[PDB]
Amino acid sequence: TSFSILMSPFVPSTIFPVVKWITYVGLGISIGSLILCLIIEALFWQTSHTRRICMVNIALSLLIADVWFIVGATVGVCTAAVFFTHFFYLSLFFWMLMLGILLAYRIILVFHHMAQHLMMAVGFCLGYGCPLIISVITIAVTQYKRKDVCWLNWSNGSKPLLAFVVPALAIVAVNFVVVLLVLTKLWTIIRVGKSLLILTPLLGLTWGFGIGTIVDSQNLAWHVIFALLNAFQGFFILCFGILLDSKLRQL
Amino acid sequence: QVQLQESGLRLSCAASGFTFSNYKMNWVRQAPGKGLEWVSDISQSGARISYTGSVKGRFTISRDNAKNTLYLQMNSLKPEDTAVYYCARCPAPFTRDCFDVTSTTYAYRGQGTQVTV
Amino acid sequence: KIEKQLQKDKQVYRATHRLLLLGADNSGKSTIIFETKFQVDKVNFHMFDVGGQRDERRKWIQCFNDVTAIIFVVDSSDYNRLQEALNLFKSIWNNRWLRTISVILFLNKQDLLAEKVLAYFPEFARYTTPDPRVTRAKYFIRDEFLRISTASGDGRHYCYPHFTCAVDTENARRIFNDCKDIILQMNLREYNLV
Amino acid sequence: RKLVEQLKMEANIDRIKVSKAAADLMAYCEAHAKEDPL
Amino acid sequence: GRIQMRTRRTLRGHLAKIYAMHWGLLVSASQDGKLIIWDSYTTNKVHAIPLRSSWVMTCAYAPSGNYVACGGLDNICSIYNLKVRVSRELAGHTGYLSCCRFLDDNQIVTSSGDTTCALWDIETGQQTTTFTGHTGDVMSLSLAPDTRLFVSGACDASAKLWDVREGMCRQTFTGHESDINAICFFPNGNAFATGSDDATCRLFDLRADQELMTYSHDNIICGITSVSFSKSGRLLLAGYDDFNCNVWDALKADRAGVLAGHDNRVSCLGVTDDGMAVATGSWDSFLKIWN
Ligand SMILES: CCCCCCCCCCCCCC(=O)OC[C@@H](O)COP(=O)(O)OCC[N+](C)(C)C
Repeated sequence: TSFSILMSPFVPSTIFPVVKWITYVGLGISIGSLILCLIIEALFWQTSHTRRICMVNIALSLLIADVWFIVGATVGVCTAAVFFTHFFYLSLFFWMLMLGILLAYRIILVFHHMAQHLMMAVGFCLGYGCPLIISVITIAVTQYKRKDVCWLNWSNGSKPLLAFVVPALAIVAVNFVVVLLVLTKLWTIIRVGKSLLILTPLLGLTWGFGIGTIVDSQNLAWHVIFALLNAFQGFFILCFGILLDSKLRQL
Repeated sequence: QVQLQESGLRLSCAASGFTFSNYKMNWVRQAPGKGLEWVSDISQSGARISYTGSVKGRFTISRDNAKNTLYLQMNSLKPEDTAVYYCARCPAPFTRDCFDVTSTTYAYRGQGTQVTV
Repeated sequence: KIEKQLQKDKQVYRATHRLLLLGADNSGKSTIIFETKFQVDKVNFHMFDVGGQRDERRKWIQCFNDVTAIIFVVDSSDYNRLQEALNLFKSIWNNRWLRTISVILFLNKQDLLAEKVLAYFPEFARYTTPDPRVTRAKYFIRDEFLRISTASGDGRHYCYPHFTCAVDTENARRIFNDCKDIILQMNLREYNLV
Repeated sequence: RKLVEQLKMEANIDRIKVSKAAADLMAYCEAHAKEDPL
Repeated sequence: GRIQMRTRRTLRGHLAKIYAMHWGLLVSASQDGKLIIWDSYTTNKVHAIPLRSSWVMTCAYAPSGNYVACGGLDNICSIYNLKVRVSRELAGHTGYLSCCRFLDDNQIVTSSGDTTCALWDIETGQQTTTFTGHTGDVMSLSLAPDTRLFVSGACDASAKLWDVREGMCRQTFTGHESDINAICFFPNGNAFATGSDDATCRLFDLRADQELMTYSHDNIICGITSVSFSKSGRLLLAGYDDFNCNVWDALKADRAGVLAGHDNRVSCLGVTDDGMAVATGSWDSFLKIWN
């Protein structure tokens, strides 16, 4: 029940318990942390509105994603669980891309204010509809899951995991680019650290480590650090966004 | 009835009708034949003190809140210091800014001391 | 369908980034209530030069807090007025309403200052520069303003100093760049990155 | 001289004691209290 | 006892901060320029009048209800007809207008920063009288219930009680310590309370000419921006700074509640003529109606 399956089929069983337990504890505490995040962000409430809706949407997507991954991994219901997990992870990734591109456009193209309704319409579309299109087209093409794992495979499902990897890697790459640009426009030795610290979990650059999981899958260090970071992403969000926010910490 | 008296070298200022401690106080001189000039300031606690550059370290300002009085101690007066000295009040309590201390028709200052050496 | 018109009104309002102008009477306000809308780089600024009102400014300055930035033009040759100008800047920096908005400072009449210095403040004796005399005086005045600028409230807002002669015509680009920087800083502030 | 005339004209005004003022204010408030939605 | 008024309605159509308002419908003046005539019960924007001058400072609703006046730092009191182009532009002042009120459908009184209060006329735009004396500039006035007198509050620690017909002052009250920026008559017409920058609403009495009560509490140290009595006058709704409003017991000088829910400074705190509910402006571009 490892987490490194999300970017490779290899997942060698040299060390089962450490990677299987770090994944489970990270997922459990990350669903709990994200529940807390929705609770605190509820009733707290343009740039602020757009950022807030992006935050609640990405938090909801992560919450549902790890919940469905748990129920899929613990257990043809899981065939549908694979579809739900795929769709919700892609929705979360596209919300991540939307936040990154909005930040880039807001830092580069000041004096160009777009209409609010068009803004939320484009965001909801690119965050939800395209993942739905990817899910329906891939499930139609291949019908899928693994022989003994309820997740899309490689041999009979090379196109499924390619369709999960390529948008993930592209989104992480563009998020890295806009983060580099933001640091350039913000660089002052502690402020840069603060910005990277608050941005990396929300923009999810940690998923880029999955590169190694599909290149150097033989090594287990990359698997364990991947599982740790992308299972504790929820805790990171709840901690790194809120305590760093002195305003909200006081409030 | 906010009314500030005046006397007086050691210039003295007596204020009545309001709580002396809350409001920051200023000394501002109207030289003969030109616009007003600000001479120095003193806050509620007396910790923050500042003077114009010309009189830097020559004068000395001090307020006695218990007696509700303000004092300016002019030492080694030069003939360029001849003016009419006014004892102006900051227009609001518990604020670090006095916007109109040097206004031509200010309301919270009243005095006359034609100091001439 | 009043909301339909109000949507276009919102677009027009957010399109125009407002300003304000403030300075002494002798300072070169004109060379840089009067409204002068002007466009640069396809963005329209609508500044204001208030001249009809009396000298008491504790009453109507408070209603210039939504301004994107206050332009503060200061005479830099009339030494007698300079201290008074500094006090005005203090009252703009410490106000409970103008704390959020930044200030773009212009030190007018640099050519006049050069002519005067080539031909009040005792701290000038123990001062060093950060032809030599004129630049020393200019940067001394700039540092005199920047000291009070950075004394308090640095995080919420920051001051942008500039030296402008009475003949230059690059003021529009300077204020455009400063407004761009200010808006960038607000956008970063809303993101908690800073 | 204008201020002197102002104080001179304002001083010569007939006034009722503060107790009567408070009493009639209380009476007016009590009479009209029935029609106060707040 | 303790008053527990809650938001009956919220009007949120303005583009930017609002500076004033007045009851009849409900007019409201913004900084963006719009002078919106809101509906109180249905919240529909009955009118959206653009203004030539963006900088507004006040707004009025004549008792006949056919006209609406507004003016600001432009020094011009623009009077608009609602039966919607500008009807006239009264222009004789040398300072920003702070408050204007309608005696009738034929004339209006203005309170500028020129340390004078003018008594305009709508027919020809000529100052019938020019009340003057206050050394500082006026910030707020309030007509008497009979309309034969009106009081004004200066930026000095003073207030005055001018008579419209005579054209001369009648009394002066200088019990304050700082600027006055709000006044409203007692509904009977023999007393009035004046908020001030020193954070102390004080109630002067015309017959006695003295401060009967002072609504001072040591805890609060933030200035007042508006005052208003209720129908019976027992309550005194004072709109403080620090993003809150406090209701005082007018006679007992004792606290009786709080109105809160604003994300920025309050700038006008009127009440209905019939007293069925109260309104409140805000610098957050959010009119509210409590009851
Ligand atoms: C809170 C949810 C709404 C936020 C809205 C953010 C988007 C604002 C509008 C930008 C529209 C850009 C086109 C688009 O929808 O995204 C397409 C992206 O995959 C890539 O488009 P690009 O050509 O890189 O667009 C960005 C161009 N920049 C970087 C010059 C702004």
